[PDB]
Amino acid sequence: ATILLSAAGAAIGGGFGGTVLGLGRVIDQRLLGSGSQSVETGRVDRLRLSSASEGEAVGRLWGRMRVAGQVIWATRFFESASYSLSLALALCEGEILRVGRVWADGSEIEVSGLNMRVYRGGEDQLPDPKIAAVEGAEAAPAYRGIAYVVLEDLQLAPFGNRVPQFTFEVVRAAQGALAEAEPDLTRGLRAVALIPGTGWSDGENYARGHWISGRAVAQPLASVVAEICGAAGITEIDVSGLYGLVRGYTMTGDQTGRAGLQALMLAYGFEALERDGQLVFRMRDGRVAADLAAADLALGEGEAVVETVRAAEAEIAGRVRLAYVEAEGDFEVKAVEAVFPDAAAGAAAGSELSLALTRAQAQGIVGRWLAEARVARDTARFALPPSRGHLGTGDVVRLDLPEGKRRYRIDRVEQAGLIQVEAVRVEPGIYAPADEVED
Amino acid sequence: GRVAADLAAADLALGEGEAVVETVRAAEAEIAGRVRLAYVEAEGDFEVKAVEAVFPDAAAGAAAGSELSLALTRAQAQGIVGRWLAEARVARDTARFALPPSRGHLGTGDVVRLDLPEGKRRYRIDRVEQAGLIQVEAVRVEPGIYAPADEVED
Amino acid sequence: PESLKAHLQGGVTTLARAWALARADGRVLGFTDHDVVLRFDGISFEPGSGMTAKAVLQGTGLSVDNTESYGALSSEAITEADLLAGRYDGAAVTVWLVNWADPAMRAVIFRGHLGEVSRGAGAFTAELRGLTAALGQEQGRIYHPRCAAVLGDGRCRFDLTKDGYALEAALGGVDEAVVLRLAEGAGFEDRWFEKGRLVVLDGAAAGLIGVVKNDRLQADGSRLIELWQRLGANPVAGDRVRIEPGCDKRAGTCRLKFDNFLNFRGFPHIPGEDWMVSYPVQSGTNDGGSLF
Amino acid sequence: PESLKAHLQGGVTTLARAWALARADGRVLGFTDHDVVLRFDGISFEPGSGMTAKAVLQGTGLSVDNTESYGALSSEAITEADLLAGRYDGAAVTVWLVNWADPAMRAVIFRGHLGEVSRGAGAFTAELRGLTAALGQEQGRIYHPRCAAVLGDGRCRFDLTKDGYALEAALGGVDEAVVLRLAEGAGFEDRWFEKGRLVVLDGAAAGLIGVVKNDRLQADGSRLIELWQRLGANPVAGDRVRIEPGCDKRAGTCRLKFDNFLNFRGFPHIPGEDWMVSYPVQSGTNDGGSLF
Amino acid sequence: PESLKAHLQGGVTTLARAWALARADGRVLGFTDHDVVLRFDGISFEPGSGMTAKAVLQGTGLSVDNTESYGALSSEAITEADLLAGRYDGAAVTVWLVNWADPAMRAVIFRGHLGEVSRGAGAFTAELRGLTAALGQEQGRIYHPRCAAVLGDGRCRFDLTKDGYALEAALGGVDEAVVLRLAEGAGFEDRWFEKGRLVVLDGAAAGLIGVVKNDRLQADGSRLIELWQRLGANPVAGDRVRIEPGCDKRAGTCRLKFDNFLNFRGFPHIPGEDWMVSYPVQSGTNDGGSLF
Amino acid sequence: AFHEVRFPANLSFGSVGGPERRTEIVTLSSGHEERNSPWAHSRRHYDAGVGLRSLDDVERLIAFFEARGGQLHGFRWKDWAGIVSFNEPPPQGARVTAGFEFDVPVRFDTDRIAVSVQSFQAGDLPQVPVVEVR
Amino acid sequence: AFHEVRFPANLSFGSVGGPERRTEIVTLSSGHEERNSPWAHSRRHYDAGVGLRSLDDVERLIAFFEARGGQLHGFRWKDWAGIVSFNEPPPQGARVTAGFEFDVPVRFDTDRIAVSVQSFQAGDLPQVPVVEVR
Amino acid sequence: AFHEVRFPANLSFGSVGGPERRTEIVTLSSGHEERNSPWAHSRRHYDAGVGLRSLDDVERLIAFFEARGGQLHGFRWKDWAGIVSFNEPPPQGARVTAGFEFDVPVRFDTDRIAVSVQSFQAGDLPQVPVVEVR
Amino acid sequence: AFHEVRFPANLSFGSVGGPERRTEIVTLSSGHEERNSPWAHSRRHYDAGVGLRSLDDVERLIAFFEARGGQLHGFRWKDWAGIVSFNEPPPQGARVTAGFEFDVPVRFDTDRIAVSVQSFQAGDLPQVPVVEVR
Ligand code: SF4
Ligand code: SF4
Ligand code: SF4
Repeated sequence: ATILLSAAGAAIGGGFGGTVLGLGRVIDQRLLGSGSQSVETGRVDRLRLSSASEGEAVGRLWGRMRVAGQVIWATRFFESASYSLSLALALCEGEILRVGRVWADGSEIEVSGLNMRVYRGGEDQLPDPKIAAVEGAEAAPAYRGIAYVVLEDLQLAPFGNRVPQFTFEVVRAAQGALAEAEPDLTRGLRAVALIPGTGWSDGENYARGHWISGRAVAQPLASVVAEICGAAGITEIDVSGLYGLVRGYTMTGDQTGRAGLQALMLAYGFEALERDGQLVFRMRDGRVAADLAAADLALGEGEAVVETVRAAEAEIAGRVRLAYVEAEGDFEVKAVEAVFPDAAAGAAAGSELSLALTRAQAQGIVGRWLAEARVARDTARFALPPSRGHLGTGDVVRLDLPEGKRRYRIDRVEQAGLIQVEAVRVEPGIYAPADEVED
Repeated sequence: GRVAADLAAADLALGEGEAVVETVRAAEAEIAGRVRLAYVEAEGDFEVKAVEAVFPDAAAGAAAGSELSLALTRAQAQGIVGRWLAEARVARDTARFALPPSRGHLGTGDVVRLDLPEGKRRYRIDRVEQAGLIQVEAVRVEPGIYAPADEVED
Repeated sequence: PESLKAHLQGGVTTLARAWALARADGRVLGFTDHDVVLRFDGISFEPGSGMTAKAVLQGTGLSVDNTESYGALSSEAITEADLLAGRYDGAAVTVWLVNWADPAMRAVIFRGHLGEVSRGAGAFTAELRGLTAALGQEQGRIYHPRCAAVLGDGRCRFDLTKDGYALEAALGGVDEAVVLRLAEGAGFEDRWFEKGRLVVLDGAAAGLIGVVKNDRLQADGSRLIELWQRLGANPVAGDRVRIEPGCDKRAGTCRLKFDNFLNFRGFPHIPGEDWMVSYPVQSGTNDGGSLF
Repeated sequence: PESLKAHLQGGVTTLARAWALARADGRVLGFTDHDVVLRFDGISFEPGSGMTAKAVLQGTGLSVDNTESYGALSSEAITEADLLAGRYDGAAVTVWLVNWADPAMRAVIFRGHLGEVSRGAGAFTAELRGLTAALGQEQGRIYHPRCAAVLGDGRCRFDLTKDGYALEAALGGVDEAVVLRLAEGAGFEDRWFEKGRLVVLDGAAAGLIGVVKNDRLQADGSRLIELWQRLGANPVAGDRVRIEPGCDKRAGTCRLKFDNFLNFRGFPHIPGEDWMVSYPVQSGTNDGGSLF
Repeated sequence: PESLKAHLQGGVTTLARAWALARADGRVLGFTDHDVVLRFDGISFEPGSGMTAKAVLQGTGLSVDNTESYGALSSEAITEADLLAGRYDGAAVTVWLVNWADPAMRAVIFRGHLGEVSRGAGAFTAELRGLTAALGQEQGRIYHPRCAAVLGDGRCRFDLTKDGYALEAALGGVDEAVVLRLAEGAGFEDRWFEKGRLVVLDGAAAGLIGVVKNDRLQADGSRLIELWQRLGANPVAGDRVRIEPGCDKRAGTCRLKFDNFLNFRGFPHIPGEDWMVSYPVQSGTNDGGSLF
Repeated sequence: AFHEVRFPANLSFGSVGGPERRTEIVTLSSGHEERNSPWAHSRRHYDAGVGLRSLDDVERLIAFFEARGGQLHGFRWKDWAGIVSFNEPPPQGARVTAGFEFDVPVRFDTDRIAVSVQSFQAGDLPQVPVVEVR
Repeated sequence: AFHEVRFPANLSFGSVGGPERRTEIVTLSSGHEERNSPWAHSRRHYDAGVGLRSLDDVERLIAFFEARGGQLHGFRWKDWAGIVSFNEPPPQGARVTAGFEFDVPVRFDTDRIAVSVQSFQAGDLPQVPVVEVR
Repeated sequence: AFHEVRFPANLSFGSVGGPERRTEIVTLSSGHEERNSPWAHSRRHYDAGVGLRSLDDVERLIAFFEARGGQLHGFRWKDWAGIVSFNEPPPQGARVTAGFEFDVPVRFDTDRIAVSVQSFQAGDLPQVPVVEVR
Repeated sequence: AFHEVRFPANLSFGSVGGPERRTEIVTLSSGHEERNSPWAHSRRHYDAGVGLRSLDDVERLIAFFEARGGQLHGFRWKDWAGIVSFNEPPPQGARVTAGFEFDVPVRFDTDRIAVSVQSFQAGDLPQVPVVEVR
């Protein structure tokens, strides 16, 4: 007997379920290009609160960034007669540097007032804190990986009498097998000293000064993306072409692995190329590798030497926005925007990045996207012969035409013995410092 | 796992794709190496809890958890997640064959023995589309999955 | 391509595709389009199987690459009793593009991971997931009150051979590959290993891992043990298995049965939601204690 | 149709399609199916290009209408060096359905906005987005601490010619259409205009807008200026540009460089989340001040 | 199949498909592939219509089964003036698979619910939704301040015939099947029934339900009543309708017009969000009252 | 629609054409099936006309397609096969004639024609399918 | 576009070609029809030319496709079948002639040609279709 | 690419082939249309060669496909139909000859050949299409 | 795979077959091409065998397909057209012979055969294609 209109049903499931197996987002997709599908990424956490449940995941972070933590092993309320507790707040995993500048619900509490005992969460397996001798040694937990902070005889008097939501500035050095080789500051320094001293003051040259207070924490972008693939298990990871400072990224547990990495591909713009099995992560530039003439393209599928698509004017992202973290002061969600002067009439396209970066840098990034997303309107769809197959999937083609000589970075190489390319328009001058003043 | 069919390999019909038994084995990168729940405590103060079952060889990734809003005890939750981590790795194999309407009494949820030259692996069936030629998307199901885990309590 | 451009820029070219997959076991397999057996490494690529090589795709995005790689299964080849039992799962490939006139003129198109293999009609079709398969998965711990690690793990090192913990004894009475009689049951506690690794190192199932349950000794140290799942290859009632002990992943079972309570990597106390929104009433017990 | 129903209810009809697009520049272009050049308005529709007219769709819903409008590109026509450089972006069309026997018997099918143009193989294919393209977009301000408007905007009127602010000087040294030497650099501050409009009003790039960056004068008032993006048409080292001054969109740069601090349209103070959930501690500074 | 396996395991088989649908009205319809009229129950299956029987699908999941069941519409058959008016909506089917040589050798493939019927070109195509159609729908009450039940419902039993409440009178002046004059308007209040059931039990629209609005009597008890929607079958100005009274589903209209204020099944007070986050100010009214 | 002329007189042996009926049909897979037609007439649907004369006849024939033709005009058609009825059944034909005496106004079923030269004076064209639009 | 020459003189018996129209059509299913014409003109659309002479004629014919041809040039075409009107109806043809005296500038409808050798000196090619681009 | 030999001498009557032009085309539905070609040459595209001799000629012909052939080699081709120009228009051919004297290096347009035996000594193969790759 | 026999002796005039290649090809659209060969060998690919004898020869021919055939066996094939080289170019054939003296082990390219009766004793079958699997 014949078939019904579940011919449309078998066309979907699993007719299209096989695809995504083997495979605000308003601005996330244009920056990766045709590329691949941009996974939902980094709904930035504002009002960081600590939930004491059993279903919250272990967070991870790299550098100076506040994290909420959560309660593990709180004793009963103790009335001195006007209360007292013994908390232990677990921040993040891995060996960390020390936790300073604790502030609870509200503005600020002085850490000298507290009796906190910070712990690195060392794989060395730090023993029991002995404040858990309330429980006793025989049931004292001895957390190996996670970096918990206990609190001792905490007076609940100044903040009500309820437990306040504590939030902790944490400094975590990037770890992993690629990180222990090639040591950056956080252990590479091996004794700096030279404290300038010589005592409201002269901090106008701090952004250009030789001294390294504050910014010694920030990990290079090379090892943090190496930490992601290390935790995911890819040790074949190649990352020598990366040049960036992270300064406090933070993704939670069960953040897909790649969706934590994909926020970095919007900020620093790097390729995630994978020429060979190395998965080369190179920083994206305009350095042209191909120099094709128009005479040197192959015969494509659609029988056009170069199909050139220019995207709609009604969707060009006239103004772009961020949701970065303040990273110098009290870590709070902020926003800058870049507005193109001719067409400001609409198309607001913003996204949220959960990392922490300064004020002139955020206006630099959004100034870079608004230029790039209007440059990346043009896409090219051509086929080039396997006589020059050394055009890796992330290279950029000069592509001489009779009218233009416009560069093109390429995506979605599908070859089978005929390299067919979905390029995208990329200029070299996009990837520069914006050189803006600071706050 | 109570087998109702006992097909030999000689007793399948001619399918659409002209293969007697198309057998799909799912990806190793997506096998749910560790499974999680969000059950409710059900004995004490009713609070959200979580247990997980971790397969010893491949614990390297693929966390796949879900949340059940019912209430059940402590040894039962580790029993359920112990059952899913076994089943989701058993249910990697799916079979896609067609069996003739000479035996149409294979209902849509029955399980087929399916003798092969190499294996004799059971298959529970889904997505029966017949029109006078019962074509089947089975899935691999073992009998020993559906047992008490026999664990101690809290 | 790596310095075969002199060969390749000429229209007269002869590059025949070829690839090797390394199984989870130490052996590799060879495959080529060249129709003559060739090798450059110690792999001995065979054109007897494999090799349709359909359309490797790429992407700057984290999404994997793919190649369905249609081929044939045979006794020298994959043979599909090997494949169905549980091998070739995390099989690692490299696809090559060798010159058959000179195999020193070659490169790697990609190094893959061979995710989905669909076999049927006397052939197999195996989707080659790309280098970035591991990205796109959830990894994390959720502060649950059990443990979180396996026995061999770095987060809980154990020295799993340190005493009479492992049961090394050779197997008898395999029955339906879930029940295992085991001649040498005696030597351990009843219900000693309930979540262990039944590594079987001889015979048909060579180096195949299952998980135990129902460790019960019925008479004179029989030790009838079930498993969760079939091994997929029948043991032949003469194989040697070793079974590591069972961890309930709980603080009481941790410290009592095993000494390693220090390396716990778990979260036993974890107060709860109702504690968090609770304000302290000044009635009843309000002195410092376990809260348990 | 508007009172051609007497023509149309007869089976003998002769309505030949035709349309005009008005570019962002003042010129229009003509297109017709009739195969003879015809006009009714001062447009002079040419059948030399355009006009395949494939399947205008409709909908009571806010979703746009569409027509792919396959055609040809030529020297009289769009010519695609015009199109690639940045013209025809917000090009407004009207499609007509004229009687070629009498062009006073016509109507408009829709007035479109020509969103996506795909050119290739010596031809162009241009999706005609409908009247409702602007709906479906996000418009808003997000209380961010910068400004929010452009210089010419109604929310910050400036009178951008009011003094020696604009740099009217003719161009030399265009190089790769990002660097511009500019013979008359001298007349202004170093790094005066960093976010301005490089409107170029002569030559090849006629009325084309780019954005400046790196306003640096190297020697004797050279004023080498970069741009974010290429103009898309090469200036010929003789063109005249005018550059409006640069606004950093910040309160300090607003009031110092410009007088118009009144028309700010921005949100400088905007306390923060941590202020909101803060309860007032009775310690330290609790007197009225800036909170900055 | 139920003990026709002896018939079915032989290659010589003769099972001809056949099915019966029971409409919302008490009559059933018969359909068969056998090309000869046959029956086993008192249904008299006709091969004059129906019966293409395309590809019943199944699933262990809660998702429905489906069968499009192409056929023909005719005067004996569905006839499509019956179908368009509002019948065959919740029509229940059983598909059978009878032996035409012996109709006592049969089973049910599924019992369906016939969701989507698409008629056209002199034929009909009717998607047979599966047994699990009702699952997949939202059922609940949302604490709204009206009532929640219909008049006949178990949650508000009424005894809807208990007095002169229902208007049993025969119809005149049907006009455009929305306006109904009604010769016997007089006997009730003006605007008595505003949300009632216009069950019409004679003539063309036999047992067809509409909802009233605008119960107005213009002169001498005319009682011109509108409806929300067309009946779909024209009443013939002689039919008998009965109209149950109208419930505004409000506490005031409940207890005044009807006696049944006990069986309310509604939520009249329901304080509000602003009450919930309110802290009690010690000013003004803080004594116990209605809060209304 | 015109009333211009019949046609060139010449028509070759093989000028085929007969009435075309919508005949929307259901084809029940059981067996017998019902059907209905919405015309109550029949498009006569004449095909396969051939002009064969000298080249003097060709230039009045190629512009027959062009001048009064275009695509969308009448040119009343002569049948070698005011209301005509057909009484050979006890049913009836009763089919109308808008034009007089079998003249059946039509249009050609062609975007182009194709006239061939077969010798110094021979003009041929293989087919001109019509359908007699009302 | 050229004004170069007519063609080689030889044309075999069978050089077919006649005017075209788009004249898209809806065929209203329950009655008559209504149909539109956007042309007011006609593409003459000549096909099936055949060169048949010695091999001395072939090399001036294969490069006729190549030299002045390429793809995109005129080569005014001679019809064996300044404004010409057609007055045999009371309607009119009134079709223009950009070139003089039936010369109908065209282009070949081919990506390739195919010349054959039939004997020691026989040169044949079966078809060269044209459409008369303006 | 080789310079090995012309071919076996024998070629049957019917060895067809003529220049093939990309001729990318737009075909505007209005009317006249523009076009351009990116070659500035023309692939000569010879087809339908036939070897007909004894079986002694066949084994030097089947391995002509195989030995110096494979798929991807020259075997300069003899045309029965250093720069040659075509001056019969006022335009020009001006088409180059990389090989001397009409020798047009080609390749066969076949994955396989098909030689037949028609009698004790007759060897035939119906077609060997080439395209003269540069 | 067998070494059983050559074949029945009879083969009709027309037993066609010649070597194959995959040699996939890109045809770079704006110039010449570049093309790859992964074989270094050739499938001889013989087709169009015909058995024509009495019906006494047929029953030893229909079970030739069946008995030693099945599908997957050798039956070494005789060519009417240990390493053989081809030296008529300065290139070389150098193609191996696993079997002796042109015996090219094959398999039939058929799911079924089709033997016909032409007269009281005539047995015919039109084709048995082969490809010479190694
Ligand atoms: S009980 Fe001890 S050994 Fe076992 S998993 Fe837990 S920490 Fe590791
Ligand atoms: S600084 Fe002043 S002139 Fe510039 S954008 Fe802001 S408000 Fe407008
Ligand atoms: S008013 Fe009374 S009778 Fe009417 S719906 Fe509400 S509860 Fe039922």
